[PDB]
Amino acid sequence: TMTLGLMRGTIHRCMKFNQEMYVTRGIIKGPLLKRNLEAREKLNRPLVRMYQRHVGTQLPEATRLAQGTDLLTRHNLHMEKNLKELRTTHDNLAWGLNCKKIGHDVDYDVVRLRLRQRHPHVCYEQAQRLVNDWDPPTPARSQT
Amino acid sequence: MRECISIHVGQAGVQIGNACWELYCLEHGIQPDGQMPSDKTIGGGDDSFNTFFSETGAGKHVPRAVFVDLEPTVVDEVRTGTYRQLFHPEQLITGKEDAANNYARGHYTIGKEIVDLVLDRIRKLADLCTGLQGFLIFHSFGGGTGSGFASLLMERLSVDYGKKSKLEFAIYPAPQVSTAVVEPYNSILTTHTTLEHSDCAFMVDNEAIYDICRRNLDIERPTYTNLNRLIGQIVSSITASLRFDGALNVDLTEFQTNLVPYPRIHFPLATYAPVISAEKAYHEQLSVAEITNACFEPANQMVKCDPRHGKYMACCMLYRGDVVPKDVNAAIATIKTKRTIQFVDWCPTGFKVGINYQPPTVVPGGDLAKVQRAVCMLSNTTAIAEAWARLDHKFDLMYAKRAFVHWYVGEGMEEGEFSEAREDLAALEKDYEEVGVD
Amino acid sequence: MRECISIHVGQAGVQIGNACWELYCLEHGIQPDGQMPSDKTIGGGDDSFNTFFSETGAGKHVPRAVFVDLEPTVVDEVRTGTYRQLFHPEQLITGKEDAANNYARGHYTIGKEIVDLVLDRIRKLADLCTGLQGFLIFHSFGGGTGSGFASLLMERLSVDYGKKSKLEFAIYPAPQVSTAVVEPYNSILTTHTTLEHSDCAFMVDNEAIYDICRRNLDIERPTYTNLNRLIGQIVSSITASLRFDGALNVDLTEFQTNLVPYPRIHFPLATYAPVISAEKAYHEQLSVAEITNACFEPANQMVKCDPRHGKYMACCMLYRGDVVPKDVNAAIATIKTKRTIQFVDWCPTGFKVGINYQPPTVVPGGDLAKVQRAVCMLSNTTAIAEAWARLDHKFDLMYAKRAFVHWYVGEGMEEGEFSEAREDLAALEKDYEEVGVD
Amino acid sequence: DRWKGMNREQLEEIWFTQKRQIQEKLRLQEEERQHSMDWDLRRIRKAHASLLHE
Amino acid sequence: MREIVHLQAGQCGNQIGAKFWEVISDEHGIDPTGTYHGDSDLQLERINVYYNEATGGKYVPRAVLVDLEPGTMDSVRSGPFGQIFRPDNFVFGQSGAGNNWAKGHYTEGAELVDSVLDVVRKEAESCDCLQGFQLTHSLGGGTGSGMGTLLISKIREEYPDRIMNTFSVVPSPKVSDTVVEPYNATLSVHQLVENTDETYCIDNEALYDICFRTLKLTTPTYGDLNHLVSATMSGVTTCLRFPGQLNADLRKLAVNMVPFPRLHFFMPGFAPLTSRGSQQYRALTVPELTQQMFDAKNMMAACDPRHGRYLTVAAVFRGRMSMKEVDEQMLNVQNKNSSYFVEWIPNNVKTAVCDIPPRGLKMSATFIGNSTAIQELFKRISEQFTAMFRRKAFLHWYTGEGMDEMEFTEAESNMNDLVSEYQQYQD
Amino acid sequence: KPPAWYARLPLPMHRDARAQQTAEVVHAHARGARLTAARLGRAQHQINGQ
Amino acid sequence: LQQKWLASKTSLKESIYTTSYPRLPVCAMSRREHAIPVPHP
Ligand SMILES: Nc1nc2c(ncn2[C@@H]2O[C@H](COP(=O)(O)OP(=O)(O)OP(=O)(O)O)[C@@H](O)[C@H]2O)c(=O)[nH]1
Ligand SMILES: Nc1nc2c(ncn2[C@@H]2O[C@H](COP(=O)(O)OP(=O)(O)OP(=O)(O)O)[C@@H](O)[C@H]2O)c(=O)[nH]1
Ligand SMILES: Nc1nc2c(ncn2[C@@H]2O[C@H](COP(=O)(O)OP(=O)(O)OP(=O)(O)O)[C@@H](O)[C@H]2O)c(=O)[nH]1
Repeated sequence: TMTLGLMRGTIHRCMKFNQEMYVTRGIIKGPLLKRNLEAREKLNRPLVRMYQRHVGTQLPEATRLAQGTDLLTRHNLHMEKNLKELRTTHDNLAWGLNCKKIGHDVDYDVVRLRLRQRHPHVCYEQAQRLVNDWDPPTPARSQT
Repeated sequence: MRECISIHVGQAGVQIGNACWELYCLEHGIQPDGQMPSDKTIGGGDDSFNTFFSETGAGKHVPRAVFVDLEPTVVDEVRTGTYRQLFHPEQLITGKEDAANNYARGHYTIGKEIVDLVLDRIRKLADLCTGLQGFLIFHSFGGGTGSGFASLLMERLSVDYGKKSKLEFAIYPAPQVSTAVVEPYNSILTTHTTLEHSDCAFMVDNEAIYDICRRNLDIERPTYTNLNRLIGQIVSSITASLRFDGALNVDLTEFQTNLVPYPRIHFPLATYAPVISAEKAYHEQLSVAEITNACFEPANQMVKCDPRHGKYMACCMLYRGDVVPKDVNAAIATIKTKRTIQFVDWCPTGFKVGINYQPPTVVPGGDLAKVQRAVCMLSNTTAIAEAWARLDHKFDLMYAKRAFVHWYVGEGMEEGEFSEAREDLAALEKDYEEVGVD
Repeated sequence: MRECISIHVGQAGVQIGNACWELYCLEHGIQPDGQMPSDKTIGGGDDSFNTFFSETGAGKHVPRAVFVDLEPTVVDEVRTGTYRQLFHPEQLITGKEDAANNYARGHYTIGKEIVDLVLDRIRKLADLCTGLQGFLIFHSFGGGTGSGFASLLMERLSVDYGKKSKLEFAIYPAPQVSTAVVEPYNSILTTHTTLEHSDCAFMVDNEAIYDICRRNLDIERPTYTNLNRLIGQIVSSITASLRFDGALNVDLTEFQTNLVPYPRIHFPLATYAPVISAEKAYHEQLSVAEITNACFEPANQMVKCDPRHGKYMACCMLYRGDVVPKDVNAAIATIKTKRTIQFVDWCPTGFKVGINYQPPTVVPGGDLAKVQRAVCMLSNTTAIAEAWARLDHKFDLMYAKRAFVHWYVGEGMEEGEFSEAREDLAALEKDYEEVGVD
Repeated sequence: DRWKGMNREQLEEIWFTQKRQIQEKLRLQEEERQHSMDWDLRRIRKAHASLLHE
Repeated sequence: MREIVHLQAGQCGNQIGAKFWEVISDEHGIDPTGTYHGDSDLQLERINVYYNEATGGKYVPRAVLVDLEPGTMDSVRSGPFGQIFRPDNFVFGQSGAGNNWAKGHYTEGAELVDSVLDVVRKEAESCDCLQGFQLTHSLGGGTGSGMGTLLISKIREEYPDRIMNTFSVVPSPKVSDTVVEPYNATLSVHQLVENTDETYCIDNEALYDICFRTLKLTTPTYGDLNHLVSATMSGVTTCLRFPGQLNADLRKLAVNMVPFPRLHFFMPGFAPLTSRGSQQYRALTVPELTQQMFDAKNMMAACDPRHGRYLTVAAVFRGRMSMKEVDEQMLNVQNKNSSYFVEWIPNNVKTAVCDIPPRGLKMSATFIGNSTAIQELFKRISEQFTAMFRRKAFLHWYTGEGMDEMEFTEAESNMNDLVSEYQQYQD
Repeated sequence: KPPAWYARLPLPMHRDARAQQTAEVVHAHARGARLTAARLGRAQHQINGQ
Repeated sequence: LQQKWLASKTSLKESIYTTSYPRLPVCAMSRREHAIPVPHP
């Protein structure tokens, strides 16, 4: 049970890293609006190409652009593979919790019925009419 | 062309936008039906409305704003009102669950499956627009629903739209009045998330709004009708440059270039000078000199900040109505010669003037006076760090005694994010202090 | 000339063709008796009906369609309907025994003795026709009788006439809803049998058809009447090129050549953009731009696929109504340059436009909108493989524990080409990703 | 090749019939409400008589 | 949409539930027969938070009545509003309680919890998405405590994602009639604080005092006391059903109330209490309201927090008010009374204004209090518990039922922890 | 102040820095060319003299 | 003072929005004398 508290925080921090790296994707794949794109001096600034002029090879800014996009996509795959496993493991722990808890609860109502018949009163017939029904049988069987 | 889109996040921010959109129709010829009289102004949607409303070939003016809310009560109630036929049905973005004042609950639990829908709304509004200077974000710092949902959407609209302007307006937390002790928690959460994305954030406080009401407007028992009206006038004034013309016309882009000195800090202060009762305006006179003194009178600010405890950086004047540059340039020169007025030595000039000849109009069944000469006092001063100063020694207490954390850690946060903001704040005041040092 | 022969297999596929021919009679003004008014359009059968109806010397518009079913109930009901006098009696090929949802029972037990009967109908329809570009096949993958019966026929139709087109239309199985568990059995039997013979197979899924209806048409309780009208309008739109002309006229041959890239995969997806409610159309306006945004909006697709999880190859749009090329070519230029829409780089252009001047009309007793600018979006993407990917993991479990095999082995089968079916399927996904692999 | 589009007269004819369509759609609801509540009234009376017999 | 299903527990809530529901019906204007007289659109539109639609415009109360003694059921059934209640929801047992907590918690509950769980889940599926539940019962009430402790436990694992509101009355401190009542309360409160999230604390002696203080009518009926507590309970529920800018959700309220999970026990405060001449001798002003709202005599819950300090305070204002008066009244009281709050939290006020007045009066309100005034309560029961557990009187019954001393040890030990918990935080 | 900038790799604000990381090279060649523009321009000037 | 004395509302079940924002008279409407007048395109 102490563990059940512990993983949630890990999930809480694990999930947060994911959201802004999708944001980090947007902040590295443009704003996805060509018709506003120009106002930021459309990538290749007019000044750059007229700077080229004599030219003679160009800027490796496209190279880092490709490389940076490649990296973040890789990490995307890594976490998603790791993320999917986590929920599956969590639910197994969640399921195992339920089996453990219910197990003793059904087991619990055993000793108590005994002391209900030690008393100086009570005789034969009260037991047998109630032997077949002391608790609604239905061991709650995850009822829904 | 010259148009924009307004955003109204939080049920607190929807009755204000309601009033603003009520005000806007009171100068655009608008009838509650949705059409003009037989007079010819309808067409492809190109006239004074084309910047504000969308009156297509159907002849019905479609406002360029979206009301988003998460409690159906008010939004359905306003969906049954007088202008609801004008309001586009699902532009009135409603919700069935609240955020429990919890910024994160409004940012993580429900905002995921709702933002995609509103993202569809903005693009279908973005495409129909032509120039779309920017966005008019109406929210609130102490937002039960305004706080969390806005932060995600402003982030989402920032990443896909990172070039156009974004105008932010929120009721600032009352310095001494707190309807909720959870308000500071989310308020700093909003600020730190927005400092690196928000373009121009404008703040306001209701207490001194009320203080004005019984000082010169002389109303001891006003209402939001009055409260919503006056901020609606304020936003109407700043938008008058789009609606009308003047000796010189200015745009929001010039404001951001000239108002904010340095990055991060983008928190100027607005103020409307001719705030007076009708009878007081009746048997008295208005001119540039006294309204200039009034707009620089420290008690006329809706913000609890003493300008003599701070120092000025900017002062933007938007004169709407009949005025001439002569007395304007003469009066401001006297203001420059005033010694109590303490700008920083860094700025020789800090005066942004906008002249508009349209005389501000009254509202039917209104409370304002009869204005011919009006000005909005947009300024930034160093007397504002106390506002962030008061909340930290507020906040540092509760975080040390970690009140209500079980609520927030209950639905999935941790303390690191709360940690980050405090030195982010500690960075803010020292930046305020360092720039305050000349 | 420009005519075709329609085939309606399956008691599922019979109400739809009923509704389609009901729709088709309105635009031609066909009276239920079978004749025009005193207006002069009848003759040797040469006018707008000549492509669809056979209004011969008798003056009665005889549709060029055959309804085939294995249970007499619905067909005996429809032959007691309103237009039963229009319909040819034994063209309504009826049956007395069902296939019990079994594919091979409808393929072996009873189809032998009736295929010769219907083969008489087609050749007697073939002789009266002149150009007969192709055929209209309406079926269902989860065909209790549509699946098995059409399978033998189309094989017999392929062998005798392989020189013309065969157009296939079926309701795609609901990905998570299953009203039958033998449906995966017969469906994969249909797909593999049809892969090497079907010319153009088009699918639809009802769940999103429902999802649209309470999204924009705002009807929480529709019916087949609305469902069949939707698909009936879909087939009506694609047949408007045959009915009326346009700026350019396009034909299924051009559709086939320009839609299927390569062998096997001939399964694009259709979509209709101006699906909106009445009052929403009332106080709003339609134009090319927003319907172009709406047509490519992923939630407007009736098949549960995410285009961002796949990639585009072809897109065919059929503009029915009044449009000008100026806004058309401009809008698509924006669409081609759109970032999110991920076409395969193999195709520089993948756009096939069909202009039709005739505005789409409403049907009396209908619920659609009144569209002046309509479009049907025929497109094929790689985001479809998940459906068959969904299919196989359903099948691989079921088949390993070999449920209901006693039923199929009982009347003359065993598990043999149940195996070849899956690597025929497994061929499909690997081909789908290989073409996905650039 | 020269068709420049429809005229508004058709469009006014267009906008009107939807207004109609909504109206018969509204009564279609309302009449079904009547049809539904009739069944209950039949159920009320038959149940009442059953209690009389009991 | 979000709705509520109610529970009528114990034989006290049998009167309380009867009064609480008829107040709502009279508030919403439905006749006792159930055929609503359409008069107010807003209440017509916000009845679905509590009521479903039956045939012929009849509004079914989505509440459950449970007991063991049929006579109380017959009396409330024969009441003016028994017809609006359903025989489907009348779940009862074939036994007399003896008002034994353990018999109701172990013996008689076992064969009745199955039935009630089916009823509530049927009602749960009858609705879409609840806010949660509220329960009317007593902490010292033998049947209500016995079943409630069982039912609250079972509902927790069933739906740990909703509001488990509890409404229980504290028996008279001076006299308890039931001599084993201190045993019953100690048993229940152990599970209560463990299962509950909210708890309304109400005492009868103060209600008699309030009758003395303002009613001045000598001899009232216990239903009149039920009329008061229903009015208080109705007032807090007015927020959800009615429009007006006040954020209504109990979670919206609870997160404003609970800085630490153990804070479940809350104290009410109500709106103008008026005497025979003062109905027409009163100038109804927010000042004299707010004055009366914070009166040491206006309380009804347990006792004077004058002995302690004020942790969290929240008041809802029902009627035509405005932000300025409630603001300045808060300023007035904050300056009037600064030091007697805790320095742990300032600005401890939560303000809500319901613009819709009640029926009969215009300017009204309701207050909920969480102050350090529960220490007197459980310390009182401590000496009673220790004295009776000093010599184990009346213990053979529970041993006969299947009870032994061990469970009391942690029951009081947890209780002793809360005593130190309440003290040490404030002290 | 702890030393933080080492390499890692995540760069939430990266395009903007790279944009100014174009600013040095774009101006760099401009300075060198004007030096040549200096020597060529006067050269012809006094050349036209004689 | 005399008329207000009654202080007895007729329609107490009124939302402020209805009271605060009713339909305003048509003849009280502003005219656009100079609001960037561009009849020409
Ligand atoms: N903007 C605005 N604020 C108001 C008005 N009246 C009161 N307020 C204050 O504004 C705050 C609104 O914030 P929230 O309550 O969090 O609003 P929300 O996030 O949309 O969610 P709710 O709690 O349901 O309203 C309240 O705390 C009030 O103090 C008003 O008319 N407009
Ligand atoms: N095409 C069509 N399909 C429908 C209609 N209504 C329901 N359906 C779906 O279509 C399927 C019908 O296919 P089958 O049951 O195999 O039809 P069949 O082979 O002609 O013979 P039957 O089993 O007797 O109906 C059902 O599983 C439904 O899910 C409808 O009006 N038209
Ligand atoms: N209904 C009702 N209850 C009262 C009244 N006066 C005091 N009570 C108390 O309310 C408590 C709660 O009722 P229940 O929980 O239903 O009673 P119980 O479980 O059978 O156990 P008892 O306390 O012995 O009655 C009882 O313990 C009574 O002491 C009254 O006038 N009417």
